[PDB]
Amino acid sequence: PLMGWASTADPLSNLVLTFSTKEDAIAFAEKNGWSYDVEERKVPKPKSKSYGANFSWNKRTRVSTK
Amino acid sequence: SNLIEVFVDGQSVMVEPGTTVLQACEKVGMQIPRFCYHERLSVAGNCRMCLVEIEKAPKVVAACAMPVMKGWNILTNSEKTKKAREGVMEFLLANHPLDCPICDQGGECDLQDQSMMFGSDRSRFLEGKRAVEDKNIGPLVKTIMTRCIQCTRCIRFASEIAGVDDLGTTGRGNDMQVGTYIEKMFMSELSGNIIDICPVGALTSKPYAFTARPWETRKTESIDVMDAVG
Amino acid sequence: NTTYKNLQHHDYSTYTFLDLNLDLSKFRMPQPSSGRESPR
Amino acid sequence: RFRGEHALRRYPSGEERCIACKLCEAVCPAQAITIEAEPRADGSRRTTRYDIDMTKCIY
Amino acid sequence: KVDDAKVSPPKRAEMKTSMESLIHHFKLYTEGYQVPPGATYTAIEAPKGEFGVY
Amino acid sequence: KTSFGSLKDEDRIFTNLYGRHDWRLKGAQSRGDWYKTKEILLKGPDWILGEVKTSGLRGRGGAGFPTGLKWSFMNKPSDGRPKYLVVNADEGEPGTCKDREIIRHDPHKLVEGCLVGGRAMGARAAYIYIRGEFYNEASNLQVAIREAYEAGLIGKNACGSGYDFDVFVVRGAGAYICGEETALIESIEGKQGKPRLKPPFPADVGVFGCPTTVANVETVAVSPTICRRGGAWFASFGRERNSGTKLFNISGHVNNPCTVEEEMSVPLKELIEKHAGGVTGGWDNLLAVIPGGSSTPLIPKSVCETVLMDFDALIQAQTGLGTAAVIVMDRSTDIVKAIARLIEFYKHESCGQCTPCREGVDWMNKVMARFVRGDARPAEIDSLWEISKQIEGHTICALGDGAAWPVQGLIRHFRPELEERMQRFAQQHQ
Amino acid sequence: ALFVHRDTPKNNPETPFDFTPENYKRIEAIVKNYPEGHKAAAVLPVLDLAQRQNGWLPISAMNKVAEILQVPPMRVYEVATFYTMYNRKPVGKYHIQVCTTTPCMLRNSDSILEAIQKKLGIKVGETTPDKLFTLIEVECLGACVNAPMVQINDNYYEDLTPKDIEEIIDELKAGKIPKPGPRSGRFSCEPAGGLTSLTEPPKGPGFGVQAG
Ligand SMILES: Cc1cc2nc3c(=O)[nH]c(=O)nc-3n(C[C@H](O)[C@H](O)[C@H](O)COP(=O)(O)O)c2cc1C
Ligand code: SF4
Ligand code: SF4
Ligand code: SF4
Ligand code: SF4
Ligand code: FES
Ligand code: FES
Repeated sequence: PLMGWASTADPLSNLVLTFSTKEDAIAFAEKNGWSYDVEERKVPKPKSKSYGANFSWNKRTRVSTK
Repeated sequence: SNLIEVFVDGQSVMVEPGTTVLQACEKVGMQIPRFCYHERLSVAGNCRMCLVEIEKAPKVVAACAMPVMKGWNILTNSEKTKKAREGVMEFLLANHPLDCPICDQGGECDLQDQSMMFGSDRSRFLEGKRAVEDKNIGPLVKTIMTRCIQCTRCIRFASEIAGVDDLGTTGRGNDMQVGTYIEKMFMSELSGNIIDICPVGALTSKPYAFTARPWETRKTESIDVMDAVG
Repeated sequence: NTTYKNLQHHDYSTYTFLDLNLDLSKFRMPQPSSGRESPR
Repeated sequence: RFRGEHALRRYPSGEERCIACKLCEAVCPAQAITIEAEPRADGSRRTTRYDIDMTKCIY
Repeated sequence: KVDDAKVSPPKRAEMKTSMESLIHHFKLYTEGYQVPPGATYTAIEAPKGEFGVY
Repeated sequence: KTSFGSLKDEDRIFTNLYGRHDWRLKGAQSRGDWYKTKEILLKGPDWILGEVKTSGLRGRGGAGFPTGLKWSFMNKPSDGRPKYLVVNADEGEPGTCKDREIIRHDPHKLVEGCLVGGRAMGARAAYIYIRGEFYNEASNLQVAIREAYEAGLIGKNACGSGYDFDVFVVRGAGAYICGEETALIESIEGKQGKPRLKPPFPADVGVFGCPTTVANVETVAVSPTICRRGGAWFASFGRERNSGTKLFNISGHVNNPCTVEEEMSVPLKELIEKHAGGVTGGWDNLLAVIPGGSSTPLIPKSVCETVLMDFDALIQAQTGLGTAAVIVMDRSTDIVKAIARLIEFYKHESCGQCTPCREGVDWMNKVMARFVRGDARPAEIDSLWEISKQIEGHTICALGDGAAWPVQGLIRHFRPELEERMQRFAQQHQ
Repeated sequence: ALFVHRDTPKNNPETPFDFTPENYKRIEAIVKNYPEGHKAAAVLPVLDLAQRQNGWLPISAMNKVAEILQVPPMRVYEVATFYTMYNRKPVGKYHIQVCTTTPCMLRNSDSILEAIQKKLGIKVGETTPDKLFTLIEVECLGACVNAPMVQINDNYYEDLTPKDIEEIIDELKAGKIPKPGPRSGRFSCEPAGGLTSLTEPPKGPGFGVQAG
């Protein structure tokens, strides 16, 4: 109220714990007692692109602008 | 059968046929500094930052459109590769203005990150630096086309996934204004996606425009509403 | 023999190219297509 | 080169020299700088709030 | 200073003229210079003794 | 294996250099066209292709590649997509004047060679892309195609064949990049002239997807003489690998600024003093000589006194023998200003796909204008060397390369000249 | 070079523009030359047709072409702003192109512009305060063997001199057509000397062939 800041009564607010495997992640979350939620890793899907696919004859894939 | 060998820096791996160098480098964990490539659009070999030296080659080929022939040996971190990257980065920072404070992508530029981790440090080009007149693309998208590096990404974006075709290249040489000639509002659905397609601070948000800066804000997981897709 | 055998080109007006195109458009193969009327 | 008041400046015959690009809050080791920035109706980028904790300020 | 504009910041005149100097100033003060990983120890003469920083 | 040869008359490729005997299908009939062509077209494409690869044809227009190998690449067995032949009738490269004269005099031989090429590689139709500023001779080519169609001589069943073949003309709109390998192809397609990439070859995907090829007017025009004439008689002139005829065109500071047909090799001083006038003001008056073209570095006097006119000799002189601009310049003029205008030409003609040619030609034009004024320090001229090394090999087409080379020639030969010029401006300011 | 439209009526559609239906027959000839399914290729010939039916083209001409060939208009704007044919800025009747890069400047092209300056009056690049004498300088138009070359609408002029500059300007003020052949003698692209090349007329089909 005096300045217009952001105050909180949350000591565990601004932590982040960087791990390198989900196995030891869940192991540590079980180990130090707190409950936990596990989201899942989503990879970039590999594709099939070519400049020749951009420049087909009859196929409607055509950049038409470059 | 459907497997082609590359020695990415002497490291052998099997690659699906038809794919190109950059997908193999992301298969082995490498990146390549790239601008005009994007993983949802067509491939248009324009950025020239994506170069990489293959052995037994007098030139240095671009790693977007070159198909993977059998048994390569790809030098991602050779000598003239780094020399070419320094050269092309030094070209890119000639016609780009000094708007790093007032821009809207301070921590979230791409020129800045690539110019640190691959670019030179001492500059040249004492006199010049063309200026481009901005447009009003719409009251939802702030537009300063001087920061545009003509990377030709929004055009393929529109011409494929929007289909609208209101953004074209006008001119030649140093003078290539990218935009709409007729001052028509580029307004359709998914037009909000173009301010994240723009890899520099040229096409940006209008209501957000000068309200924050990316390093202070914290990210939070969430799910979309108002639509059945999420 | 120093006589310029051309200057038959001297008479050319503006539309002579397209007029020759229109006069020389027939007896021609039918421009084979494939499927769609357009790339869209 | 003494370090005192933490003053601001303005242009010769002009408005505030500040831009509110938050570099000083980005580098302030005590995190004493607090910046909240809005542009005015004229189009140029400016501020709302610019706070220095002279308590926290290590100078 | 060093002539390394990825670690030491450039001087202010060539900052406000050049582009690369402005980019290096900006990201050098936001993110800071990256450091290769590992551990080191060194110690010098403080007047109290082996001042070690690890 | 002679003394590099010299041309003798009536062994020439074509007559009617200027204004001479005839301009008619009957004129081509008198000068020896559409002669024996039936069984030439009806023998078998392997014979014609072996003949082309036997003759040792050196491709023109600024590429220097052996044409027989490229047309051997054009011998893919045919799929459902048709094959096209493109005739590049564009003249950029200031100094060229070259196939303007061919397409004014003898378009019938162009029709000869393009039907030969279409029968040769299993092609189907020949587009002829002429520069848009060539309207008069384009209409002369139209009159020639009118005559060719009116004789019943091409089209369906050319000269009594079982073969169909049509030729078209597409006018340009004016850009040096229109005369390139593949921005040409998309300029046919209706896109603005902007190239494609080399790893898709033009022999795979071309005009909308047609496996096609492109050739210069001279190579197409000399191709039916290879078929109707003997093997290696064309290769009997000049040197071993590069062997044949070329228009050597000498504009600039000479007497009789003109064109000659000569053989593959000639000594340069004999070329200047014998067959086209000579140097204005004597042989020692000249500042420099630019062979090759505008995509070729300069050559000073002491080099070019003995440097003859051959591809391999000019490559050993670190110059790319392009086409037709094989001229000199006098000591009286500023080659600084000449090269500065050449770089202004490159700025005003380039599309902006690649970042490096755009920014490099930008710096080169501004810095060469500064050197016309002579403002900077010699560290700047070594920096000009630095950017001129960094441009080449980082582009799509060879326009940035042809921008990079004259700066390299100027630095490699005229270093103290620029040193003295900048010293003069230092004394001028101070 | 002002690549933004800046509406300004005498532009700002709908400017009145239309072709004769005879020109529509020309347009069907032009897209009869090209293969079907890729109708969008004839933008450059159709748009040069529009520039010749109306000397400078407005934006309504481009919208008309876009309505004909049913392409998106942005392709037409790209092609129009790209090349060097299409004077989108309005001009007079004639159009004067002094062409010079390297050899023409090497053969005193600037004195030609001095002559056009002190006779025509107005500056280079600018225009006259009437029609039919819009003036620009341009890069290479091929014919380098001759003097700095003057191109007017579909016409070359080669091997000039300042008094023949005055002659061609007087011919333009008289309005009648000159001949596109070069002035100052040597009637073609010629050696100005005495034909060091061929003398005797060629036999043609009679000399050396090989098993036709
Ligand atoms: C920058 C550039 C400029 C070119 N200029 C010309 C030209 O003026 N004339 C031409 O016929 N071809 C030109 N070409 C195309 C090549 O020379 C092409 O190989 C040639 O037309 C046909 O090949 P060949 O004659 O070497 O066998 C150019 C290509 C590029 C990349
Ligand atoms: S506006 Fe942005 S996305 Fe579009 S070409 Fe310019 S830099 Fe690329
Ligand atoms: S786009 Fe990037 S380089 Fe350009 S002003 Fe913005 S932050 Fe700086
Ligand atoms: S926010 Fe801080 S660093 Fe940025 S202009 Fe204002 S006072 Fe300077
Ligand atoms: S080098 Fe320049 S002119 Fe050539 S394709 Fe690249 S951008 Fe275009
Ligand atoms: S990604 Fe290869 S050129 Fe930009
Ligand atoms: S420069 Fe004027 S014709 Fe080539």
